[PDB]
Amino acid sequence: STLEIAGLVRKNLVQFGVGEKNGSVRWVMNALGVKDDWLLVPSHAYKFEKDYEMMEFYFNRGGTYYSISAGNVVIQSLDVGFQDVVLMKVPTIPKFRDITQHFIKKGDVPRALNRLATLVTTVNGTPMLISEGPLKMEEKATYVHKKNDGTTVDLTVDQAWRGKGEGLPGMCGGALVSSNQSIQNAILGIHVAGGNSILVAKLVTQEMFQNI
Amino acid sequence: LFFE
Ligand SMILES: *C[C@H](NC(=O)OCc1ccccc1)C(=O)O
Repeated sequence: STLEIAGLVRKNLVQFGVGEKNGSVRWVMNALGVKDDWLLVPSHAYKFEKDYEMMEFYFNRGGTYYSISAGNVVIQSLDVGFQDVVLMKVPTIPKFRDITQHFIKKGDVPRALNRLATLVTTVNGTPMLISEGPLKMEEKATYVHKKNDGTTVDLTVDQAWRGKGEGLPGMCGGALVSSNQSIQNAILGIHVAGGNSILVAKLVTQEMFQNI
Repeated sequence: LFFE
């Protein structure tokens, strides 16, 4: 069911924060553990601020904190070109339950279209289920990212789900879950943007985990 | 649409 997939997502969601060495932590969004020490996380969380690799990355797992130099995480793209969401290996994180088999297969994408879905996410660790209207797939989606200084940049990815719904800051990194029980309520991808009552999630397929 |  949607609710049981949601529980599996919920257990693998951690809070992702960034800070300077010896500095305060800025808690930014969610990251989703997928298997072993690998997580999915929107790279817009860190990649557009100055000297990211000298920052410390922080992972909050139910009030137990793990930190690591940004230079010591291994970042792996999901596909060719910019897709925002990346895979990130964090050697210091406890092993996650493998949920990769709960992600949609590329060939089953048509089965999630025109049906409801649920965004399973948090705002700074408080779990929320957000209803999304019948899904569409945008071959190219564009959204505006506001950096820490206040200035904004425009970002564009391949293959993003679009659904009617109400999002809040900090919900990025949560998982979109199909209402379609005939594909076992597959995880469709990762929430990256919201606004004007529309929610956008990058498609993440099972096949993408073949990139380790 | 905004980063959220
Ligand atoms: C949610 C996970 N499910 C899973 O990996 O199932 C794979 C499967 C299940 C039944 C028949 C064939 C394959 C889990 O934690 O097990």
